Amino acid sequence: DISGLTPCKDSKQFAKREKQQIKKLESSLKLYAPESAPALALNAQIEKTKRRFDNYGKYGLLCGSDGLPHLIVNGDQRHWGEFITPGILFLYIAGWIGWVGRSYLIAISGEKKPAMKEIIIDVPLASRIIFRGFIWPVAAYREFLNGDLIAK
Amino acid sequence: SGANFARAFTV
Amino acid sequence: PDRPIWFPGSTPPEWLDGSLPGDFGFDPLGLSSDPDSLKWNVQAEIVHCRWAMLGAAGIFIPEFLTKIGILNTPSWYTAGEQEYFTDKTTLFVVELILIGWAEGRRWADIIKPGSVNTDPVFPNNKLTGTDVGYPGGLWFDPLGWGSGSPAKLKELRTKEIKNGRLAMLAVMGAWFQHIYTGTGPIDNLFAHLADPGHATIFA
Amino acid sequence: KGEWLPGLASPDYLTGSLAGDNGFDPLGLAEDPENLKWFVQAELVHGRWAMLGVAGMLLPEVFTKIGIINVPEWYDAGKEQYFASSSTLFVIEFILFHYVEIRRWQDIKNPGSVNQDPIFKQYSLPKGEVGYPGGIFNPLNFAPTQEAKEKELANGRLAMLAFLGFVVQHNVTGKGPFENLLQHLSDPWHNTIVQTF
Amino acid sequence: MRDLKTYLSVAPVISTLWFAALAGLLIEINRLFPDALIFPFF
Ligand code: CLA
Ligand SMILES: CC(/C=C/C=C(C)/C=C/[C@@]12O[C@]1(C)C[C@@H](O)CC2(C)C)=C\C=C\C=C(C)\C=C\C=C(C)\C=C\[C@@]12O[C@]1(C)C[C@@H](O)CC2(C)C
Ligand SMILES: CC(=C/C=C\C=C(C)\C=C\C=C(C)\C=C\[C@@]12O[C@]1(C)C[C@@H](O)CC2(C)C)/C=C/C=C(C)/C=C/[C@@]12O[C@]1(C)C[C@@H](O)CC2(C)C
Repeated sequence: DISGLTPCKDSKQFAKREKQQIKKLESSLKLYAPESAPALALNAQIEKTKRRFDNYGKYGLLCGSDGLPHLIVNGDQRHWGEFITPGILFLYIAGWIGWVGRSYLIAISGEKKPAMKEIIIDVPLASRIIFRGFIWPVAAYREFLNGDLIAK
Repeated sequence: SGANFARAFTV
Repeated sequence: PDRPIWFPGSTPPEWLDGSLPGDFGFDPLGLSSDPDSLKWNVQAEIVHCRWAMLGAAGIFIPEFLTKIGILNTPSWYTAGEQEYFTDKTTLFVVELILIGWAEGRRWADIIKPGSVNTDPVFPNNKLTGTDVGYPGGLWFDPLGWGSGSPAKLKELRTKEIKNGRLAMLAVMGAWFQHIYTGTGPIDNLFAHLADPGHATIFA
Repeated sequence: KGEWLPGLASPDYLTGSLAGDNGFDPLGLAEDPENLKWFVQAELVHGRWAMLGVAGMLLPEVFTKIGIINVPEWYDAGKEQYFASSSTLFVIEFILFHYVEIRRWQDIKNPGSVNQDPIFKQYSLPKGEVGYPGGIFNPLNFAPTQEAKEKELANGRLAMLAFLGFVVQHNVTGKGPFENLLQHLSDPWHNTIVQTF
Repeated sequence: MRDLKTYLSVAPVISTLWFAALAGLLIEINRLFPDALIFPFF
């Protein structure tokens, strides 16, 4: 489809790899008794492998010539969830962390010896500050417009 | 020996 | 000052003066050295006393009645499993909301002692109690026995606290007896009373 | 005025002068006065839109259920065919909304500056507060008392909640809102959120 | 009790509790959702 790739629900190397893995597991399964705990563990492993392959096929990925899925970070609308959808999420969480830390530092800048508050964290003020990062984009944008983000 | 191995996979 | 203590001949800790109801100077681990810790522990103990007391009553009355032929209520351990008119999650959610409102009111009273004594809907009602953990008022003190002399109040609070402690111990004992042995508590009591020699935990 | 949570102290910057003030700001967004003014205008316009939106997506469904008119649901309105293509309507809306919103933004930035009519110079708007233009926008000339402002704000907040509930409860269950209410009224204990999905 | 809380507020102990809780959350998420290479919710 894109860059000479094959849809993952149509390629044959995917099925061949699945068969190889299943046979490799079943070779070890035969050794033990069918009712024994290792048999149950190996059956669970086989079920997990089958579910993973089915999910990968149903999710609309694209295997390559050799048989493995390929990620597309290009920006096509059919792969929103491949890179772009997770990435934004990360930024959100990441921003949270940063924002919170910055706030805490300012919250201890007033006192005469902030080093004691840096090496021994206090829990009440930190817990007050932690949940303010849930709306970090709005506060950050307002501070940028006001001009309090950058020192002078 | 089977029970010892199963102790890890109880859940 | 010279009240009886848990360990006769020993010295009670300095932060247990003896004014609190149901005090015996029992705190070897020093878990209530700070004042706010003392207040929170007092409130938690009172609430635990009340809840465990209700639980002990509601466990040991129907089971003893079912030992007789008067009732047919099932065992307390299997009550959750038996079917009802709705799935358990809906009942849990409704109970969560209804108890959450009251718990929020009580927590607001704990943080600010005199701020939730007025009925928000109809402001003619009020709660006359003037102590944290003792709401007073017509809703919770209809007979008026709560108000009285400080000595009688202290005595009544001591009785309530001791009954609550005994109830907690009884509830935990019933739970452990059911899991360890696997039979109703009254059955264990009768088996022990029939043969006090061999019918013990050792068995 | 009132308190949104008994036993909690209100923030200092919220002094109860603003309409509909209950001291609800746990996350402390409105610390700077400029942010407070911007968010006040936002809470006005955002919500003045939502009330109309909620009424428009609810009342036709009730009227259709009781049977006077046959109208598609609020979801399927976009899939229906109209007299003109959606693109031209979108362009017309974009241009008109650009004009009106730039006028409003200029008014907010510099109060009492865009009252004069650009075409007919004689007409103008009487001076007033930002966010409540009055004048020609008030043909019946109702009294702009504080009680009316508080009523409007409360209705707007309820509209916010109604719209969010509508959208999410359609997302989880494809059935419409009024039909969802009727299904719940059929048997409350077996048709709540917990019982079904 | 004051100094016990103060010691439990020190940097290494708070850090190890926080990291243990985060690792537990990640482990439980990975157990509930076995494996995933893309975000299929949307
Ligand atoms: C507390 C928050 C915090 C914040 C907001 C920043 C911010 C920044 N860092 Mg700094 N940094 C931090 C902590 C922080 N740092 C720590 C702890 C270290 C030592 C490991 C560094 C070492 C460092 C380096 C070596 C560099 C930066 C650079 C940068 C800048 C670019 C972003 C980036 O590259 O990140 C880089 C981030 C890291 C390598 C790791 C940060 C992750 C930490 C552990 C998270 C903060 C957690 C903290 C303990 C929370 C406590 C609060 C709580 C008590 C409430 C940006 C201004 C880069 C630069 O200079 O850009 C101009 C760069 O070269 N930082
Ligand atoms: C405007 C709006 C909806 C508008 C809808 C419109 C126009 C709909 C129009 C249509 O339907 C029609 C008519 C017909 C259909 O054919 C087409 C469409 C297009 C579908 C919703 C806003 C919805 C807005 C919502 C839900 C906002 C919620 C905000 C909350 C809860 C904030 C809370 C806090 O900020 C405080 C207050 C203080 C802080 O300290 C703490 C936190 C918690 C951060
Ligand atoms: C609240 C409580 C406590 C129990 C039990 C509570 C117990 C055992 C608490 C023990 C505490 C101890 C020993 C503390 C000791 C010390 O802290 C001191 C005091 C001082 C320090 O210096 C030293 C140390 C040692 C640290 C129990 C509540 C039980 C309830 C509501 C039961 C309800 C139900 O039964 C019903 C009605 C009907 C059933 O169908 C369902 C269930 C749900 C089963």
